[PDB]
Amino acid sequence: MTEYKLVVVGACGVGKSALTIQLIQNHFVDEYDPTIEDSYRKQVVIDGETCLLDILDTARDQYMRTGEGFLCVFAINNTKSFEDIHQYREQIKRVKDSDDVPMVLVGNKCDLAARTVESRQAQDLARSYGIPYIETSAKTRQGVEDAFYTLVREIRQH
Ligand SMILES: *CCC(=O)N1CCN(c2nc(=O)n(-c3c(C)ccnc3C(C)C)c3nc(-c4c(O)cccc4F)c(F)cc23)[C@@H](C)C1
Ligand SMILES: Nc1nc2c(ncn2[C@@H]2O[C@H](COP(=O)(O)OP(=O)(O)O)[C@@H](O)[C@H]2O)c(=O)[nH]1
Ligand SMILES: [Mg+2]
Repeated sequence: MTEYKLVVVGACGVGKSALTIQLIQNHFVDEYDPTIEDSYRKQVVIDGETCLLDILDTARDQYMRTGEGFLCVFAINNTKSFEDIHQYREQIKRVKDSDDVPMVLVGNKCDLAARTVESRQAQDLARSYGIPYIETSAKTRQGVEDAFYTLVREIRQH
């Protein structure tokens, strides 16, 4: 049984914790301590293979060095968090000395109306990085499994 080391990064308040908690426990957390950084484990079957996911919810050096894939999370109603994504990717590139790192761009809070980041904008950013873009709602669970499992499938191409 395989293990995949995943790291969830992005600006404050985008839903890093809510996404991770939704994935693990199938529950939307209305407020989760913004200072709690911890790693969580989750047994999954992905394309017929039993895997143990090891997920760091950032809020650390060891996981950046050995982490195999990163979720770059912004919120679709938080333009600053989207603009911040560049800086998070630059930090990952430095720690990995590579711009060929498994990553998925995640636009969270898709259940909220009147988005300020268009899907097109995010698709264009992900295209420039050569990575997938996936929209999620930690509230409704839409796309949550897709985001984490796609990151696994990106790691497997590596
Ligand atoms: C609401 C609280 C919250 O969720 N936070 C998330 C973690 N975090 C954070 N802040 C931050 O300034 N950097 C960072 C550093 C330390 C240096 C340069 N740039 C940045 C940002 C602007 C990209 C964070 N950097 C990382 C990170 C490192 O250090 C290495 C590789 C990959 C990374 F994502 C990180 F995980 C969190 C950073 C604050 C906002 C609190
Ligand atoms: N409506 C909605 N709210 C969300 C979603 N994800 C997170 N939130 C809310 O956004 C706030 C910040 O979420 P949190 O997980 O703590 O963000 P973090 O700082 O990146 O860990 C919380 O009040 C969450 O309830 C979502 O998909 N939809
Ligand atoms: Mg958090």
